Amino acid sequence: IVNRYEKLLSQRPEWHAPWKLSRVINGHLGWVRCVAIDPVDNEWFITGSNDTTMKVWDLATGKLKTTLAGHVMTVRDVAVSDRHPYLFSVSEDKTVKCWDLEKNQIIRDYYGHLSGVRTVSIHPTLDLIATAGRDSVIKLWDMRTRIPVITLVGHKGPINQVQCTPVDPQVVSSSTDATVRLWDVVAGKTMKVLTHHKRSVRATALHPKEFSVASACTDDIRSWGLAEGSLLTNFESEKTGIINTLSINQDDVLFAGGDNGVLSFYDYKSGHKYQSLATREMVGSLEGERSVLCSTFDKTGLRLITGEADKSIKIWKQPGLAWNPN
RNA sequence: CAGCUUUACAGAUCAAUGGCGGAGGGAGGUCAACAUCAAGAACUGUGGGCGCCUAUAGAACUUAUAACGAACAUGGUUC
Repeated sequence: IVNRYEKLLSQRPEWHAPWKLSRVINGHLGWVRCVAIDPVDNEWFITGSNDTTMKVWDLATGKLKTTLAGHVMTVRDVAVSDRHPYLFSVSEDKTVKCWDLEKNQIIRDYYGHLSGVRTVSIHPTLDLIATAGRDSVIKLWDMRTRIPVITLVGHKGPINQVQCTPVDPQVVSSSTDATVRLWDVVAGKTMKVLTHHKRSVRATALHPKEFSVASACTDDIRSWGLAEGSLLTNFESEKTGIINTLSINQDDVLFAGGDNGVLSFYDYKSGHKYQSLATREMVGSLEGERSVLCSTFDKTGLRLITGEADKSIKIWKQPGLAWNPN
């Protein structure tokens, strides 16, 4: 309609600074298909991989702190907790393990997932984590009693990212069924099922200050306030690659990594793509490989960290692009 | 052999003041329920001074070749 387009044209987005590559830390001998940082501090960030390991990394130096070898198969995801000094990690060996960070050694392997487990999210407020695998089910664990407390049946296929919010919409799943769910853990049921994607929403992330949750199928990055479970915006992601990552920055600077490796940045809520970045790879590696598989920002937000399939981790420092809608 | 404090004693006037006072058990069970027993050598309250000082106090148990055991098993997890 003309009534909306005109309005869109009238409104302007804020000039977010562009992004330039800063650090590249070829250290893993495998994909680096998870990355995470400490809520409390931003000194280190760990990165689980197809190595089977996960390595810890000092941001400032870029130096490899230490390794951790508590899986058999490849690590798919990790989550350092704000409220406790535990690092949860999870691998396609079906193990959702829990590393003490006072001793850097596993403690509570949680057992229950029938098959390769894709993501963890620690609940920001509770002493409870949430994991989901190709199982097609998101189980919540009491961390003390290392048992699945509840489980969330709804989904009809493998479930990827499964973020935890502190409100009522306490889990924000995202499947290959292309539904992204909002659940009520307490009710033992769904509350609202965002079906707006076309394909496997293989990426989703909570906004820090804004109580919303960007989510990405093969192209269209939707983003939504999950209070009602209502759409907020659609991003200009029109011919970008298969969106692997979908991290959001503190300053409303949503990042999206592709299977292409084209690092695409967007103003959040606007839905305005305001940068593209061509990937890079090593002289030995192939041009098809290069692809940002996992990524996240620091708590401040000036450094984006992208794990790419070059067996690398690339950290990114910081005139905006013209609007032009449909 | 003097002095004062307590019991055992008559019969008292019984005020005065104390102390034993709502004055009423003891010994024990291979009997329970609860609490609590590894922490700044580490305890608990009380007010007052304003999470911390200063007086009150209380305190059973376990500990310095460090422990509830002058005793010694088995698991689970990683390496």
